[PDB]
Amino acid sequence: TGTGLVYVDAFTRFHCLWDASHPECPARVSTVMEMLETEGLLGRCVQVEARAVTEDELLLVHTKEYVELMKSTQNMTEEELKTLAEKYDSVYLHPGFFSSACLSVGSVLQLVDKVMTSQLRNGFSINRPPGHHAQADKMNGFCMFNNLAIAARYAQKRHRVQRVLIVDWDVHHGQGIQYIFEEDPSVLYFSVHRYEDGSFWPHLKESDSSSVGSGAGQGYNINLPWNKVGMESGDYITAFQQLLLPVAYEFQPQLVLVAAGFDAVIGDPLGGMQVSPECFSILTHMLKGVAQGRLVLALEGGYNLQSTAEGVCASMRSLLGDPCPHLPSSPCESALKSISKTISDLYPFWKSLQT
Ligand SMILES: O=C(CCCCCCC(=O)Nc1ccc(I)cc1)NO
Ligand SMILES: [K+]
Ligand SMILES: [K+]
Ligand SMILES: [Zn+2]
Repeated sequence: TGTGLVYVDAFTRFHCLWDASHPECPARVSTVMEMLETEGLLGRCVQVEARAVTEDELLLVHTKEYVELMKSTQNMTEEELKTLAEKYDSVYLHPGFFSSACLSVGSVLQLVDKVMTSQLRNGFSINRPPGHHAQADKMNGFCMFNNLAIAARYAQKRHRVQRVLIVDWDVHHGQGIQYIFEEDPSVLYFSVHRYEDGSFWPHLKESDSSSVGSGAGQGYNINLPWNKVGMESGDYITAFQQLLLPVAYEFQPQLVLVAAGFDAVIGDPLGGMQVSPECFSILTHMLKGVAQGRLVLALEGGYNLQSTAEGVCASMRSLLGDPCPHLPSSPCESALKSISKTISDLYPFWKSLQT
């Protein structure tokens, strides 16, 4: 039918209590919604209710120990929240975090429901907190629960999906998603990210392309690390055309989930990349060719309010069926070196890569 959109004001109901300038702030999602409206895109979407994730849903990924400690966050004093946050890497807490995080997960599951039952063609959750760093028993990197990792397993259980592709074009490596599915050949994880031999957060050798998955998961984890700043649309277009999409068509997923971060867009104060927002119209378009176009995007990172709004808008135009834009740009030496090396590491597992 149409394109679903989930957003709730509860997504604005948590923020960093000890820094008023923390980049992961409520104005991220309200600026996206403002631009979607002024551009006429919001009204062309099917509005979809959010819902709170269930514990059984959360237990698809997270431990009962971690869920309960999380649920306890809504009744801790500030000091007890600040003290638990410091036990994690790059994470703040707030009395409303757990509630908004449950709705952040559920927003994705609502879209998976409507897309998997052909009620909608695709959808986009304008959610925070983000998720792709959250791990089975740990907060990490502004994330409490791993939205897409839960959605992937949820789709497999509730909708009898065999194979899920997760595409993570946020500028950071989604190491949480990697770890959850590291041994799992039914969930193919692809991440393109700033890396710089480990100097860029999260500073993990596991973010390099030599991490291809383990055991039965070998070949089903694909990292494309950038080792020079300033990458552009041509770097991402090349990556998608000759690496991800060949592997995707060969994998034949039944659902595609996008960790839709926009911190690689030019102007982001964190990602140090130069991607134009319209590039994501082209990347989104390519993904619509797989899995009968059953495609759900969920907001991850992106910290320039205007650049992230424009990146969401370009993605949305493609979800809605608008013509592909003209791009004023046209890969660098560092980017091609990265793509060759990732292809080399994944060569033995994918015929579509073999030339
Ligand atoms: O986008 C993301 C999550 C990004 C996590 C990055 C952690 C390091 C960092 O930049 N921390 C920071 C702390 C305070 C201020 I003020 C500005 C920045 N995942 O995709
Ligand atoms: K990524
Ligand atoms: K995997
Ligand atoms: Zn990010």
